[PDB]
Amino acid sequence: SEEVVIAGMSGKLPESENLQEFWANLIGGVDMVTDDDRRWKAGLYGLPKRSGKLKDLSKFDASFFGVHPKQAHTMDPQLRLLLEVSYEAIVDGGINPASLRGTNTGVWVGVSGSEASEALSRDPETLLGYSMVGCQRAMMANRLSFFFDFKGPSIALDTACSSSLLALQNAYQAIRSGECPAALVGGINLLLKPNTSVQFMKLGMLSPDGTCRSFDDSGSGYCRSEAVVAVLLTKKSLARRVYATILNAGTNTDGSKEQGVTFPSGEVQEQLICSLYQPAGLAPESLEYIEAHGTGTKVGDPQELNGITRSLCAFRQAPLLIGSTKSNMGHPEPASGLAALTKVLLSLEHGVWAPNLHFHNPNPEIPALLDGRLQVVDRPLPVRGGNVGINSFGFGGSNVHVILQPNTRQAPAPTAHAALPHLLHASGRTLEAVQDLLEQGRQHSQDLAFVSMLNDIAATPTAAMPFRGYTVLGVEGRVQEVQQVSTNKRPLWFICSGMGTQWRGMGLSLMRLDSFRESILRSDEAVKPLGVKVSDLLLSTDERTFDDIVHAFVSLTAIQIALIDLLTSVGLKPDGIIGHSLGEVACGYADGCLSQREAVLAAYWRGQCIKDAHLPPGSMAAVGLSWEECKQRCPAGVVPACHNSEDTVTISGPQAAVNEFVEQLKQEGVFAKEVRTGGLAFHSYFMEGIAPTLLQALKKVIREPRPRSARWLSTSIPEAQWQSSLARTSSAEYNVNNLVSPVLFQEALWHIPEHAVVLEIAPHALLQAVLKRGVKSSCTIIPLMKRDHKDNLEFFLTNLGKVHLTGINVNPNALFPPVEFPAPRGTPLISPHIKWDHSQTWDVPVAEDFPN
Ligand SMILES: *C(=O)CCCCCCC
Repeated sequence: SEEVVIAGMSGKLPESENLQEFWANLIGGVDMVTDDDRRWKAGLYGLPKRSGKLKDLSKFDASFFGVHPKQAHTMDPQLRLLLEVSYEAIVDGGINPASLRGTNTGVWVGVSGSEASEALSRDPETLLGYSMVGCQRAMMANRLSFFFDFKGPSIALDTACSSSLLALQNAYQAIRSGECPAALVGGINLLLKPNTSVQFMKLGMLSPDGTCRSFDDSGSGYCRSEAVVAVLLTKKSLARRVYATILNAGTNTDGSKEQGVTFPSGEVQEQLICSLYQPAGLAPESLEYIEAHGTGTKVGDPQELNGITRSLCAFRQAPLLIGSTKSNMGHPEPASGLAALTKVLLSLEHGVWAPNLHFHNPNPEIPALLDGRLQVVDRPLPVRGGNVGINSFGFGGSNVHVILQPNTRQAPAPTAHAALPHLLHASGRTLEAVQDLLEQGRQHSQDLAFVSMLNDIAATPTAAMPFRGYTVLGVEGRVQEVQQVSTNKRPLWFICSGMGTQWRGMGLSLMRLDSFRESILRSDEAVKPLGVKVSDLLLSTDERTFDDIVHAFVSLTAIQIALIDLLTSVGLKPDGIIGHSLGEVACGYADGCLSQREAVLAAYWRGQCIKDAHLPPGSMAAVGLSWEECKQRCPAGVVPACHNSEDTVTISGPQAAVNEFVEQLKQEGVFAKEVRTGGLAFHSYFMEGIAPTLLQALKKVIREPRPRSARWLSTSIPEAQWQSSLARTSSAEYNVNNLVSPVLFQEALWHIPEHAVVLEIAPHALLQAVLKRGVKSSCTIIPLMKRDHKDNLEFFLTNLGKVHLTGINVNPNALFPPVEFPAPRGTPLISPHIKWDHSQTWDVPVAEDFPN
């Protein structure tokens, strides 16, 4: 009573470096059996020249897997390959391995030989202990468990040829029962030692021509082959990708047989199949296809298919499609079950059955081939729908059978709201690793599930995946960056900018994201009573809307909250918050001191209370002087208002002594420009007369002032005084002090640590230059919006991209409506686009490392 699915798969098979190459060979009808000298001189000892072999055994990203080089040279290639294939298989499922660490996830590996362990133990004087650690069969599973921190069962099992499908049947049982949430299931087989082939030849088990002629009259033995295959199973609840569901699996053993231990009992094979179908409530009628063991043997093939005839065809009207992967690539012995499995799932994902090779004349000892009750797939056929069975048998008598219900979910009808641009992250071991995943994005941008899933696997520790990239999909250009990443952890700082960041139609672009639009609608709910709507102000044809002080104050705050609402939804929590002027209202909200209604109302009243009040005229100017040298050369009346950098400082004072300090300053050609303030001298004693009206209004808005965290640095209160009762809370008192006191901005930037990532939360990034000049060189500075820029959603995505690029983990899936998993059938494979760093080349045992 727990539904088990096949979530993810990867492999290397003969002439197939990954499952895309394997699929190309299958649907292409390319024989993957070869007669070159890769493993040993062809014909040696009178052996068949033909065998299925891997393109390469020498490559292993040793350092990603925490394997030191001395250890990698003395590790069974089986394991080196299975670590890579196992990683491949998990992420293929759209599952971040991190999510399975520390869980009771189990590992089961079919493996029948470590030829390598004999090779590397031959010379006592120069052998290495690490060779025990890298070749002992338990490790073919125990190493997987160790690397992935999987704490369920970790078991290497031998039932000869049925071993890997038995591993499937065990992982299945462990998940059906609740013992395990998930399970990695492996099959491995290599042909390093020729003496092993000689054994099989002399037993009469090998076709001289190296061909599994499955189901054919001339079947006279099998072709030995290599395989490395990994499959992730999960309970349905955890799945994103779902190739198929396991309706049922089981194993029996032939037991006693007159004919001998290695004669395959079709009667007992039949017993096994009969036990799994009607008794479990599954009709043979519901099978479209059976993957037979199909080794192409005088005895095996008739025993097997006559079994299939009596157990399944006997209770069917339609013919049963049958096939065997062994025709295509040979028998990879214990890996047979999982090789056969991948052929079945690739066929289903592509909507076409790959055909057998070598099916010329049917085996006349098999009635159901001659009367068409069993119909060999000898030519690509469309997948018409139905369950799938798979057989795997060992020479000792172990039988396994697995029923699959293929996943047939179609993707949903395209919507108008998804014509939005999307953002794709990727991490990687190499530049090519990232470029390839991002190229798969571009190619399949309309596939919501694929992109969603690629985003999930991008969140990775940076010591392991030192290259990151993003790209924006759904936009005219080629928005993409990729780079090396830091290692050291990178604190995230929010800077909420102040005034001068307003512009006509600001935030209209972002109103397509729902978290943003929903923040603006909440903000509108605060100021409905006070007779204004932020949505309508953003929507204003009218050029001078944000010339009204209340319109600007409520809207800049409203948007700063909406941006903080987006960042929060993609998982970004600030380590430090710094405000500038009006900024300190949003900072409050970021820091969780101000509710959203408090923050938005605070901004309205700060505005309304300045409108209503009669204040001594002053002016404000920006001047190319430092904090200090400005105080020196200042008239009386004129005060340094905003300490921005050591380059820029904003002054305030009376309209006369300012429009005289600009001119006396341009004699010396110095940066000096009076700013539009509607004739108010902010951050000075000219604002003192706002305190009575505003302190009352805010007292009624911020009823129960809440503590400010150590993460929010005041720019309104000097550091010396951060311990005061005023600075304790975002009080009505705090927000009045803000308007009449200087902005101690540079003073606070000093406190931003090394390697920090600094985001300017503002509808235009005014403070970029200032921030750069004010914070340490290490620190990365990132804007979120710019005025009159064609698409601001594209600019936001682009800049979220830049955050992911710093090694800070961002998951953009949350910006758009969630994908409904399981992912639709035919979502593209991820396993083939996981590139490694194969720069190094590792020892492989060779024929002469074994005796003669
Ligand atoms: C399948 O039953 C053939 C025998 C498996 C042993 C392979 C490795 C020694």
